[PDB]
Amino acid sequence: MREIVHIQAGQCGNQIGAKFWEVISDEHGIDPTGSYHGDSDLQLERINVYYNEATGNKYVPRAILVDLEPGTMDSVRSGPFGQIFRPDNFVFGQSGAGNNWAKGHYTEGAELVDSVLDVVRKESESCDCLQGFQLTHSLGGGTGSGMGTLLISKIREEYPDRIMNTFSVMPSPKVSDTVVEPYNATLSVHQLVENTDETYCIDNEALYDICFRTLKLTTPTYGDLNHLVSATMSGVTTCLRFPGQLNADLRKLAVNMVPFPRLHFFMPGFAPLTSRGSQQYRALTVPELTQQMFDSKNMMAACDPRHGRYLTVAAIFRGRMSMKEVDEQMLNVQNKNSSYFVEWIPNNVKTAVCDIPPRGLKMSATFIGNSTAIQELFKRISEQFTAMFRRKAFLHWYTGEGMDEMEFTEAESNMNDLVSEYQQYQDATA
Amino acid sequence: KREHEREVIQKAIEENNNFIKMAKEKLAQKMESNKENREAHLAAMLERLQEKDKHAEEVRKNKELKEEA
Ligand SMILES: Nc1nc2c(ncn2[C@@H]2O[C@H](COP(=O)(O)OP(=O)(O)O)[C@@H](O)[C@H]2O)c(=O)[nH]1
Ligand SMILES: [Mg+2]
Repeated sequence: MREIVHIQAGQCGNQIGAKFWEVISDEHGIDPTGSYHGDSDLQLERINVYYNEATGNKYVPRAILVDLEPGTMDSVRSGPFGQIFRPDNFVFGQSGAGNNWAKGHYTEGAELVDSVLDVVRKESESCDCLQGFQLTHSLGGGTGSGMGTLLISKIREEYPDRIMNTFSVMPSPKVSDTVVEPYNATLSVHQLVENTDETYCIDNEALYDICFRTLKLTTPTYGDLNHLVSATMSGVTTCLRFPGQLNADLRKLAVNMVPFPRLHFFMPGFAPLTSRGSQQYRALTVPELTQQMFDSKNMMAACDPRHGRYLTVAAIFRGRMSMKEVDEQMLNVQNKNSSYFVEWIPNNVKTAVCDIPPRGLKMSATFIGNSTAIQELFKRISEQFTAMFRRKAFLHWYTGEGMDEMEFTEAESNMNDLVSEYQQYQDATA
Repeated sequence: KREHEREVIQKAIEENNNFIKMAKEKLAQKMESNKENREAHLAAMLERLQEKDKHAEEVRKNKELKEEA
């Protein structure tokens, strides 16, 4: 009965957050009304991790919905699984954040954050043994980015001994809403490096390229992007939601994945890559899963793993398959490409198997890699940042909210430090 | 961090207020300078017109002085 409190902040945060709850509610046999109608006890054995029980055996997501405008949250309440959410956990303002980190972190969001922390507290008090928190948000906007990291800092103050986890969507000009996204992202990363234990880096650059090149979607929507996110999120939380030996809770995952405190930005991967309604008929063989899950084309962060080294890896296979063949294939990857795994962390690849597959598939595999190649992501954001900041472009939006140019300089420097720290261990030898 | 967060928002308040202030002062100063300038322009105009009246009195005075002689 180790509970996780979920928070979703902003448009992006609530969009994927909603899809996340749709997917796993279906995996746990919970319907839009909160009633269980599954055919396996494995579905309810660890249901308490993400759900609260009410009278009539109703299952209520331990989820808090946050935004500075009511737009997306009204869409969620009118969505398929809208009713399932605890109505009082809908915490929203009216002013919006205007894609402005400063508005979310210092002014507009500061006004709303206490209200959110009240709901968090009411949830946490009900917990038998709170593991920690998972946050879904984008880093390119204002609310999810600015207020999201504000929440994280406050939550760490009240719950300093609990694990902080995030699903952070990284901005990309291929799907850009605004030109100030590199600013918001750089300021957010600065917060994440300090105040999170585990961050899944979900790059919109990657999600777009996957949708276009692989899934052959000529005009990718956010729905096409979130089909990939929800599928990844379900996968990385499998070990948390079902019985298992490996990475069964947030802390044990952190201990396995995070050799150094600042280097906790994970590169997720998923196989097989599918589009919505594709409904493919041939299951993949265990060898096929293993080759694809490690393939660059299946990474949700636009980084080439062959350009860096793996510090740690977590692989999760779902569905009825040969655990013997899985072990063999996993051992085969490491032994065939041993150069890409740091030799000074022995046996840094851990594998889990879950009998229950995701809907629409007989076989699937989820990848979680702590690679030094993730620096490519932060480099990219840093280049976009400096291109504008060298001319102090668009800063007036931020100085108008009380921010000083120094705070940008500090944020940039810390991210450039993160990049250099990754490069340090990419060259390190035993 | 909490102290810095307070320092940022109260700086935003301070700058918004200082803008409102200086705008209010700039305007009141402009409307006062304009008032004094326009009144001075009108005052000078009448001052010249009133010297025409004085001159006209001297003309009629000068005629009366030339008459009996
Ligand atoms: N994958 C995905 N990304 C999104 C979505 N909505 C916005 N974004 C990304 O998030 C950034 C905009 O942030 P947004 O969530 O709209 O700002 P906020 O709601 O004020 O926190 C951009 O970089 C977008 O690419 C979404 O539904 N899906
Ligand atoms: Mg938006």
